[PDB]
Amino acid sequence: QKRKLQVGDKLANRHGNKGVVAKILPVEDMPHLPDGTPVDVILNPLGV
Amino acid sequence: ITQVRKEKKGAGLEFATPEEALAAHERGEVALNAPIKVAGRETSVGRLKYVFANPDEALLAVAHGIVDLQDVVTVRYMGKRLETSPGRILFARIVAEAVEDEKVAWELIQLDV
Amino acid sequence: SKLKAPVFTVRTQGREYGEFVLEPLERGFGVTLGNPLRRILLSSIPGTAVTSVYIEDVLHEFSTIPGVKEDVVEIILNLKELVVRFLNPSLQTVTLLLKAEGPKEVKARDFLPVADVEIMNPDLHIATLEEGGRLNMEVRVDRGVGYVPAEKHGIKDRINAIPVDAVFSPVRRVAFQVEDTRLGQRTDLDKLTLRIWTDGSVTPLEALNQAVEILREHLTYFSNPQ
Amino acid sequence: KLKAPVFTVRTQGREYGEFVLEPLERGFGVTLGNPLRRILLSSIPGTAVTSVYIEDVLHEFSTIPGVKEDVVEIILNLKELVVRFLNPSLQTVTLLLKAEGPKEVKARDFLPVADVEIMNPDLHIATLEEGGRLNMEVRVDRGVGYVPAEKHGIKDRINAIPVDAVFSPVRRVAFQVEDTRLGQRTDLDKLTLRIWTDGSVTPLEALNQAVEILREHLTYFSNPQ
Amino acid sequence: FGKRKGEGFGVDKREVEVLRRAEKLGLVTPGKTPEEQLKELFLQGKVVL
Ligand SMILES: [Mg+2]
Ligand SMILES: [Mg+2]
Repeated sequence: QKRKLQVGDKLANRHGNKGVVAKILPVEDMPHLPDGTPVDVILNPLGV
Repeated sequence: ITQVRKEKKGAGLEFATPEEALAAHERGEVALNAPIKVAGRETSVGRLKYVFANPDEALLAVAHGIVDLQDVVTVRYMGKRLETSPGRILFARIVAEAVEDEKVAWELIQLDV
Repeated sequence: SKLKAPVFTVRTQGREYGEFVLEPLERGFGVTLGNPLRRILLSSIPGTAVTSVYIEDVLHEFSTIPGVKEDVVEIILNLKELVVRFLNPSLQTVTLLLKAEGPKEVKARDFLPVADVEIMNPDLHIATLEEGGRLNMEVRVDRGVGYVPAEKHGIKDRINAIPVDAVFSPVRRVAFQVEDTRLGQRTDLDKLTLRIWTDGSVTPLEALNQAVEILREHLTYFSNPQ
Repeated sequence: KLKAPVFTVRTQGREYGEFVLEPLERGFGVTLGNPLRRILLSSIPGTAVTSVYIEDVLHEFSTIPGVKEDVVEIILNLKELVVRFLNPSLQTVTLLLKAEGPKEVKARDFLPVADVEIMNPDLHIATLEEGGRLNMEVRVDRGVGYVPAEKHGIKDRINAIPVDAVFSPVRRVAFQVEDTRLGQRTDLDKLTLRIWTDGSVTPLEALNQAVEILREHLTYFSNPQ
Repeated sequence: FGKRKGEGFGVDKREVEVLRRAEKLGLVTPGKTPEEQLKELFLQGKVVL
């Protein structure tokens, strides 16, 4: 099976910040740069 | 939204009339939320410049960008002339509408913190 | 595969509040429609407001009048609550004269009637006069949109006239909500509820119709390239 | 008050365009730009690969003799294929590719089809080694949004492989608001829309379709109940 | 940002508002041009979003 990222899948970086995907947004809903580039992942600053 | 902004551009500076303080703010001498004294009372430009008749007017000014939620202004609410920020007034409306009782919600919150 | 046209349901009580629901909508179109309408509703609906006040024997806004409980600021605050509707489309600016003697509780109805000028809230309280107090006012009402602070327009008809913040917008508050809804096997659909508060000069339905028409007119501007 | 704003169009080929709408009242830079950007990024119809059949291949988890890339990588390359339908009534086309090694098969190696144009002929598809052959039947459909293969599940043949379809021809949308002035008022907005597309649909066409979608949605606030 | 200048685009109205709040938070130096203040935010790893 070819598994795509879905809600409930666990993501983590190398610094111990881990979490499950709780929401998958369409591209037009994501925060974007003034040049129009949307971000890919939104992390809560309260985890730092 | 409930914390109020504090400025230091013209803090501690004294004027003689409320119009003089507003004129200094136009030239950039004093900031909007800088603590100042008009005659003998500690106030700020925002409290004098922006006197809103109701929370709706204060939040309409926020929607139009005249003031931020954290700027201290004058708002007439509950029949009282409050020297508060629109965000603190906005928090009061959140409680008032959630409990569907404006007078009880007023007694439930601490507005000035 | 295109979605069926949504149903526009209205829940309007009185002349100052109304709820409007549009469903079902494609994913993200509740936000796509709600935000532009809210920005137009709060800044573009034509309305009237008090932009200048003249009171006899008053020099500055931060003073008081001997013979009335309310100081100048409180009356100015009460005047910003005044809702007036012009009955003549060509009419642009009127002045309302108020001459009351104490002991009286001055209301909005005490203003002198002007042709093609209607006071929507004649029960609005203006000032409370004690015996011996004379109150003379000449308030200037303009036509405009949105919110204009007194300093950013500075309109004075005569000397000693006090500019007042102009609440031109008849809409008092806009709150729109987007909820997840479904139609059969489709689950990412949007349900948009628009709640509009108005001062009563226009209906919340009329405010929505004007806001939609304004957005429609701006969409026609993307024509005739260069 | 303000008259009709002047609409200026600047296009760089078929893939980039700038659209300037000035002067505008305060706040209509965002009021117009964002709804169009959301519609441009989400609801603009286009074409995408929905299914691929390769001879002697049963599923996408296999390799082809004489072919460097596995079927997963070939499908990934096919997801970047940009196909322009010159006929508005064309809804489905099948592109045939028959290649023999040694060659670097590109998007230009598909057989020509009437009213069908490949916008990126230099797109690399597979690397053929000597003795390797690639006989593919790539189906291109017309649609909107992002439809994963698990949803549509289109298979024209028994061993056809459904492909996740990204139909949106719009790659990126940005809009810019400048401080323009007219007369004695200086709080006016200058709105500039920047649209990047894949070339099958031009930025001007995408903008017109986005405006029509918003205009149609505005008619839904009629017939109150 | 230099690519933006060549394309014929200045500073966004929205960026100006964020820069105005940024100096009230002490994140940018008052009195500098919007380009310089945007660079100051960038050196802190922050952009107008
Ligand atoms: Mg004032
Ligand atoms: Mg594509």
